[PDB]
Amino acid sequence: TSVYIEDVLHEFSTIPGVKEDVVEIILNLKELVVRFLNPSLQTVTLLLKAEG
Amino acid sequence: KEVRKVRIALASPEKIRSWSYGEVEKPETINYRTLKPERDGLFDERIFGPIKDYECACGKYKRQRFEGKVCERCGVEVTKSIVRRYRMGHIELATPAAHIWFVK
Amino acid sequence: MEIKRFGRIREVIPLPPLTEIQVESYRRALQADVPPEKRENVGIQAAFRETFPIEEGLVLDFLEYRLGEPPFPQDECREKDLTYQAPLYARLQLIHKDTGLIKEDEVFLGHIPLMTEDGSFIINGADRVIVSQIHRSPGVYFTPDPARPGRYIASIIPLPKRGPWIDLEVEPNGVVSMKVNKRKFPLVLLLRVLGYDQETLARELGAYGELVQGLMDESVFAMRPEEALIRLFTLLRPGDPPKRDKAVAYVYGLIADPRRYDLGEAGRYKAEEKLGIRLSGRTLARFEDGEFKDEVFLPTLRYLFALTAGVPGHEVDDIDHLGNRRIRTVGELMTDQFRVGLARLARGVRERMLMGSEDSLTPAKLVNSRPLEAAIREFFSRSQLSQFKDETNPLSSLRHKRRISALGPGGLTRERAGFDVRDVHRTHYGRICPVETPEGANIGLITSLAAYARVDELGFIRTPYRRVVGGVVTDEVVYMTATEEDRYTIAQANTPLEGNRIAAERVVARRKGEPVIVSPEEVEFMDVSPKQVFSVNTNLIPFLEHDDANRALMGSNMQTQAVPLIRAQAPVVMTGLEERVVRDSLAALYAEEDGEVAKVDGNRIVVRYEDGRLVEYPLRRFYRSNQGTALDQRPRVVVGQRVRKGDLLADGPASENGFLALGQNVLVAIMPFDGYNFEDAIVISEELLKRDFYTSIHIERYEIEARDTKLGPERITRDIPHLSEAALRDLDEEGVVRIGAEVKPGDILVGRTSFKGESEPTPEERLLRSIFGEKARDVKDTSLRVPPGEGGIVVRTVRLRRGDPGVELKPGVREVVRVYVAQKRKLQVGDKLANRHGNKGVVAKILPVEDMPHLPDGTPVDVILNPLGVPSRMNLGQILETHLGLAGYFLGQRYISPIFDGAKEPEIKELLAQAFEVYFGKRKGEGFGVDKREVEVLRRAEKLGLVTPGKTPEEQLKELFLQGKVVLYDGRTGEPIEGPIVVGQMFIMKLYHMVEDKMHARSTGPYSLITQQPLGGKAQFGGQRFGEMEVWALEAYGAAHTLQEMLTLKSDDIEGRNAAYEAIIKGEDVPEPSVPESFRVLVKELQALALDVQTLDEKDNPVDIFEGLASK
Amino acid sequence: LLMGVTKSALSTKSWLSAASFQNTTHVLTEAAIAGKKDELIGLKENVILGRLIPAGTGSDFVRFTQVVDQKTLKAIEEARKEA
Amino acid sequence: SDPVRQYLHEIGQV
Amino acid sequence: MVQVDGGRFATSDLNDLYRRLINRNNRLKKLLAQGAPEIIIRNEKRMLQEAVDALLDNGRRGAPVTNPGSDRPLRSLTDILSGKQGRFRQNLLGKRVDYSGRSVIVVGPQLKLHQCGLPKRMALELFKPFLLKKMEEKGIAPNVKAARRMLERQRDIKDEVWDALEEVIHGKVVLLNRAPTLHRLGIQAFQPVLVEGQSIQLHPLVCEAFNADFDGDQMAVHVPLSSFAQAEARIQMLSAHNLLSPASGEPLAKPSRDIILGL
Amino acid sequence: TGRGLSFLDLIQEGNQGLIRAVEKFEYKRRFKFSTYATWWIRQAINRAIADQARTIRIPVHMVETINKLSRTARQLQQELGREPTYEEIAEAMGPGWDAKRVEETLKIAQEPVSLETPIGDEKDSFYGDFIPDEHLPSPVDAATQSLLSEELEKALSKLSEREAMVLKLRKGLIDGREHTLEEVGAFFGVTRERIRQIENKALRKLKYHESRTRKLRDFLD
Amino acid sequence: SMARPVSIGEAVGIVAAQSIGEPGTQLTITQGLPRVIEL
Amino acid sequence: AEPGIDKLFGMVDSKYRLTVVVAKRAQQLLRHGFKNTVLEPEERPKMQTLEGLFDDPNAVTWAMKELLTGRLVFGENLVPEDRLQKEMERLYPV
DNA sequence: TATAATGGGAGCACGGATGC
DNA sequence: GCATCCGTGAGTAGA
Ligand SMILES: [Mg+2]
Ligand SMILES: [Mg+2]
Ligand SMILES: [Mg+2]
Ligand SMILES: [Zn+2]
Repeated sequence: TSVYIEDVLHEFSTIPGVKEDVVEIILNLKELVVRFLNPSLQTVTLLLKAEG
Repeated sequence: KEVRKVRIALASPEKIRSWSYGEVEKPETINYRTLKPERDGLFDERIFGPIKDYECACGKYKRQRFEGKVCERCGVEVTKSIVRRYRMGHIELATPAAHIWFVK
Repeated sequence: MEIKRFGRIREVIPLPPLTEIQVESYRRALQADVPPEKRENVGIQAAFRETFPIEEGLVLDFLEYRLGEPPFPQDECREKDLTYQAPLYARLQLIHKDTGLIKEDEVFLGHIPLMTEDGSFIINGADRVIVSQIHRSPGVYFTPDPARPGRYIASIIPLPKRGPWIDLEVEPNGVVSMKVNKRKFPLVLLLRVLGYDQETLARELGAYGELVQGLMDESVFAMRPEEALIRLFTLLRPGDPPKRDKAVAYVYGLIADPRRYDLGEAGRYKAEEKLGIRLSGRTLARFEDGEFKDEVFLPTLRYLFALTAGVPGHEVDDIDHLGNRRIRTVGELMTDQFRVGLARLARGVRERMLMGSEDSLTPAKLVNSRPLEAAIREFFSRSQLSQFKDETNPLSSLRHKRRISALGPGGLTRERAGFDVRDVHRTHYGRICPVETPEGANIGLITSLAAYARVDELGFIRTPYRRVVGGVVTDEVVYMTATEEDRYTIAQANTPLEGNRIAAERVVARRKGEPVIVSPEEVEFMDVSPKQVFSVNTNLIPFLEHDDANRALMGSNMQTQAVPLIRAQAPVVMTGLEERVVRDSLAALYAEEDGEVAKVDGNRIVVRYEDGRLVEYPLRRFYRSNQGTALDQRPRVVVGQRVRKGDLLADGPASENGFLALGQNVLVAIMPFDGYNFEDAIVISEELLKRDFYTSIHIERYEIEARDTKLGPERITRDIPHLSEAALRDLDEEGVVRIGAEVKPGDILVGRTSFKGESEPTPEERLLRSIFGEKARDVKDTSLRVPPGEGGIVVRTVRLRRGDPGVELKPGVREVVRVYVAQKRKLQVGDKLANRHGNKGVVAKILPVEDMPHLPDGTPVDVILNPLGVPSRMNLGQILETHLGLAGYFLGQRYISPIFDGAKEPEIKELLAQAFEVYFGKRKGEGFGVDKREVEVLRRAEKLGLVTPGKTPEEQLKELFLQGKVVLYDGRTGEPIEGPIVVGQMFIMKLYHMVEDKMHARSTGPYSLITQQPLGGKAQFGGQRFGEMEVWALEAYGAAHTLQEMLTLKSDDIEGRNAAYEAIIKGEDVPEPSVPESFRVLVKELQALALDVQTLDEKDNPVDIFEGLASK
Repeated sequence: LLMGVTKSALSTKSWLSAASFQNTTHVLTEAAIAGKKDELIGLKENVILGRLIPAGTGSDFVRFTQVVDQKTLKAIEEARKEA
Repeated sequence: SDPVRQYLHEIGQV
Repeated sequence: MVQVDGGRFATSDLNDLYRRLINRNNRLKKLLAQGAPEIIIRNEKRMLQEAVDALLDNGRRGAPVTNPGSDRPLRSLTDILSGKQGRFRQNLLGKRVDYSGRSVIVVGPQLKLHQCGLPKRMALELFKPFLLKKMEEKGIAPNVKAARRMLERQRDIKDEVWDALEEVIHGKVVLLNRAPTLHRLGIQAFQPVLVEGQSIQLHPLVCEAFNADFDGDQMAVHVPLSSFAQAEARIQMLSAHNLLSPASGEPLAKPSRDIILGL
Repeated sequence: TGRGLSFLDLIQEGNQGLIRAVEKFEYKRRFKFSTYATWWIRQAINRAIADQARTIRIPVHMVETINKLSRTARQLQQELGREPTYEEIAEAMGPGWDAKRVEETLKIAQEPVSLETPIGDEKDSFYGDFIPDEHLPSPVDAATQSLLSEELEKALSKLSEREAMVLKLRKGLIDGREHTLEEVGAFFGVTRERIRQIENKALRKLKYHESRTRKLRDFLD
Repeated sequence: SMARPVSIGEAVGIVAAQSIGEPGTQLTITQGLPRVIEL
Repeated sequence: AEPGIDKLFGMVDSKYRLTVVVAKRAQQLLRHGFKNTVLEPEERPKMQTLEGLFDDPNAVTWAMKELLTGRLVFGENLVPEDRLQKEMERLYPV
């Protein structure tokens, strides 16, 4: 339901060193299938830190 | 009174002068700095009326308490600005000139 | 995915460079690449050679010219609103005849607009295209006199504004009359001025019986050329004193002066070809050794008499022949305006030469460049042929540059254009596209250049053909003008060939456009391809041969309205012309040489070529075009990729892997759906929104100025009187909205304050001020806000300030702020969709996925089209596209089906069979037999005669699948649609017309100055125009009060509208209307005309509608 | 006398209508000379003046119609009855 | 018809 | 003579013509006063005549007067009165009106013959004053002005104003019109039904009468204000009240396309 | 020709010059008349052009200044190979000229544009049609001021007639002008201190009523 | 339109002109629209 | 279609007369705050709110519905205008 | 305020009332 | 009767 990227202000953007535009990155993040094991859990924030 | 009729007819020079609130003697519009109408020009407030509601040119009478009163200093009647839509001027020709509609 | 291509036609030559009609023209005009001494006399060179030398210092002469480098690059020019241009210097030398003094100098003539790489211009930061103009070619023509059968009018036509049309006629009284500037005079007179004598005319024109007798006038031959010259001058110039040198000057200027009268090079050539003579100059005659000498006139009169007589070999001219109509490209138009401005500069030069110090003068003192700059600027700015460029997608621009207008300066004015000029001529074949033209008032006037077509040096359009010698087709390609094409028998490109030899004893050909059946021995030439008959847009329509002309026109046109989509794909069925369209559009980024990819980024792609040099390609990202469609290039390669010359690096907008992508490939069903598709409307699935199909990025520009005023300066500031932090939240320290902030209607893009006008507070304001004990501020809120129904995310802000480096605004302007607001538009109800076949419509419903008609395997269709659109429109191409699309859906492949050499029904049946095996056999393997519903549908189809009775259910489902029909289940009921329904992949585009940019409403708002009637347009928050015909509607309904409202309260009655609004907000009934202000304006404007208009009561007593304000 | 629609419309007695059709100068000059009075009989004239057209609900046959309930009707009836 | 021409002619008579 | 947005001046051509006239007149008076010869005075008088002519009817006799650096003829009084752009046809026999809007038409079947789909935002702007009064009657706003300011920004709008807007338009009708209006059925009355989205929903049966289809046609909406105007629109102009063509007499609203197909 | 005046106009003004010359000529100097007349003709024509050319009249000296600025900027653009900035023109104009002065001089030399200049390439549209009227009050404005007067009267009715009349005379709601304390004091027959105190208590009661009902707040903008 | 006697006050003129004019774009010696205008 | 519009057209010799009658009656209703209505409480036009049924705000609907009953009298020269106005102001103050 | 100067410059259609 | 001279040639939107 939401995406934050460091040093990225809005959806139409390009991160240096990255091939995909933020729109395409989000388009990929729409296809992420996330399973919750705990029935009481309404929300989760996943963190991704990568480089090189 | 109700308007039941509309009449159209030629205008005598006297009729034209009776419509006129003043003669335009100068081919000038507005001052190049003050941006206010020039005296005896096409935009003169003396003739056609004031720019601002119930206020004269120099600002002596600024309120509705004076209505119909013509300023002595600037010669501008203190009244509604809307009269600038309604007030005819005139130009007195040195020689007669044919109205093209009735010639051509 | 694998791409299968059909057709047996092998194109010998590729499509020529598509924008070459622009590029090569302007190049040829500028000659900036040529060293000054090697320059030809064509182009602005011609202008300098025509204007100079300037005589009567005594003489100023032209040496050479040069073009410098652009002071600013293209992108910077778009940023700062500057014209992309190069400085033009001209080397001149002043020479005094007596003195011998020679003063040489290089003078600055101003700047000239440079054409960009793609064939466009940048004028004040706005991209513009100069549209080519078709007109009647210069030359000598002979046309039938409409009044007198058996008699003919000879016409001598020069270039536009190059001097007078001259008409030669044989009068009812027998004499030959010449018409110049609407003056009829005997031609014999001019002939005598030319130096002709009765002897010469008797021997030359005598062969034609009794015509020459009308040319014989004794009084004319009784006087020397001088007396006839003075007589002619008195005839052409009444009231002007008949001085000799004045007569010589006027007549020379009228005919022999190359600086005034000029035929075309085309005109010269055409007149030479027609009259069978040779012209020394481009004029009608010359001044040589003191006298006038004939060039044109005599052979012209000779041909006129020969035609009038019936002498064989003389014929009338078709003025619509494309040999008689030529194209003026951008170079020629610019050159013309250049010639004009240069001549004005010359008049200024002479006027300067009479004045001033006679001894001390330099070319810098004599030359004022202002008129030249003015002519160029005016041509590139306010001209008709200069059009705001259409960049909506790449194809838009490409087609725009290829337009041909019969309109414009020196062109046909509208409504004066009859069926003749708007028609498709037989000579348009291979030259101008018979398909693509605007519908409505512009039909036939605006056209498009054909694909293979070329415009030669003379301005005529040529089409390629192949040489056929003795039933063998060579690869030799000859480009022909229409007149040359008329000479030969030209076979069609689909003509059967075994190797290079014609394989049929009957071939279909053309002789002067006429279709004829001939033997291979009679075949001189052959078509290159069917592609050459149609435009670039029309060439993008698959199965075009199955579509009626008009819908084809619509599709062809609408393809330029296609909006670039973020997920956009190329069509499942293409014509093969896609890649070329992308490449010539310069939208996509291509590899310059063979090499390896060093770096890949969203911003930039770095490539190391064979040379070893490192080339960095910066990528254009989220750039706003003229129409507000997003322009961005996405990298199509990865780091370390090995690329060859011309390989794709980055994909432009509306491009998928270098193929033109104007839309999405969707799965459609053709069937009525609950009246939601009624009358061309379309029903789409929410799934399209879910996967972001038909979603487009749009950037809008907002601008505001802070200027110096007499009441004190306007300034951009975060301090806005009487506003909360809620309102100022997204504003930065300086008052400009921060990057990334979402904006909505009413929000402040740029805060600005303006010193209030002179304020005399009304007693109410005074008392209120006293009550609240607060001082009324000096400034008021002028801030730029988001207009109704707009907004989005703020992606950019530009701020320019007076007193800052590299920055100078227009006088009085302190600072300029531009905000860019971008939005991502999902497909919504009211948005316009269309295919390439002309089917178009707005989305009237978006269904949840569960309601959509679905396949047995559970796959719902994307789009439901109404079959009721097909039969009356007669475009069947969409049907075939749907079939082949089905096959390509289940086989997971794409096709190329060229126009007129296509995929054919049997082949499509083969592919459909192969597909059916996948669509069915998979199911049968999974452990599922035939459904009951399928049996029911199969029963219905048996009764329909669609399937053969007695075959197994599977075989019948195949029989239906080969017809491109499938069993379809209703999403709501679960029951099947009683009949089998056509389902398949179709290419559908989302057009530029979106309900978001359209929907508008107004209660009250701004009014016009004089009439006090509401403004027009959405931009001004204006009211809808209620026209004369609407008033007729209300009258015919007999609704008096509604009409009276429209006429008074709702528009120009000031008292009435104020009273109305106040009555409504108070919950009262609207008052009785009064006299509308526009009527008062009429009365006063009539009084200005010295006509007294009086409104009277029934007693004929005057009534004042001005209420005593106008009476003393 | 027979004359086509254009000349018939130009020949009409209302000068506002004729002037608002076409040949505005001609119409206005002849009308001005003759000192012509427009009686506002037709639709166009009244449309220009922003008045209520003499057709439909603006008809002299209708617009003067009154509506009264029985209570108020009796109430006025007795006032008429007592005088 | 053309005022300039007419005035030039009137001038020419002197 | 008015100062526009950027601070520059825009003016009518009549001022230029009047300037010409005044100048030539004054020069004539001074020429006479100084006792100029006859040729000069004659010329001046001629020019004065042509000036008056250009003022009253320009282009009528001779070359039409133009501005410096322009080929555009100045616009005179005669040009103001007559023509398609003239006062009568442009500003008198037709006018641009308040309380009106326009949008893209889209079909819907659900509508009864007397109804049409009206977008919420359009309805808000069209009926705005009524919405203010109603917002005052209810507790949504203290007064009129507060209500208007509340409607000014899109994020200041709550659902109460929408329900109130429903209470406003109840029983009321709007006029829908599609250009060109070829006959009196080119304008028809409908009871609006407020719908999400920006498109105007049109009933299939009136399409034929309007000559409207769904390939991107747009319609204009108008709001009759007075109780009289509303009575007229509801009795006389209501879509369901005109079923037959005033021309032929045959039913104008009848099954077509998909309807005929199904039946 | 082309200076903003018609050929014939220039001819007539030149004729005025010619008349001045005929009156001022002295044949004693042996010169041809053409020589002396030419000066007065040129002078008359130039005076004419400077006076009558512009719709908004610029005094002849100022015109000359503007023209000098033109020729200066033109010389600079001819030498530099580009249009000059304000600063460069300021330099080339000598002492007493800065960028601001040049900018204001160019601003004051701006000629007005025609309301009838066609927008779009067609016979359809006029520029003046797109320009709003900022003078006449919008219906919303009229409504606002009306509601303001009505609300102010509603607020002044909660006072006694005397103090409300004092406030109306002091703020000028009655005759249109604001009376001094001595005039209102002489009208009600009290000391100026007394009438000022009545004004104060009236204003105070109004401020209390306003704090309570919060009715007049919205009109404060 | 109502299949009954016309109501007094109906403007039948505009109705007539519209009735004649509306089909005009559908109209295709002289035939069609030109002939109509001829009459 | 407006309810009973056929019957409403049956009542008048000209449809425009019906229009005038309805419009005027609705003006009366608005002016007098509906207090002059000829409708019984069960005959009152209702509007469905978020809360519940409230009186119909539309005076035209009211006027037509009233006209359907026959309790209204329409015609020309029934009573002097000022007399009608004043009697209505007496019976139902505004 | 004075050598003498003296005549411009540019640039489709059909129907209908009139005019020679 | 045949030479001129003249007025007019859908609508909304947009720009
Ligand atoms: Mg249709
Ligand atoms: Mg349509
Ligand atoms: Mg300086
Ligand atoms: Zn004063």
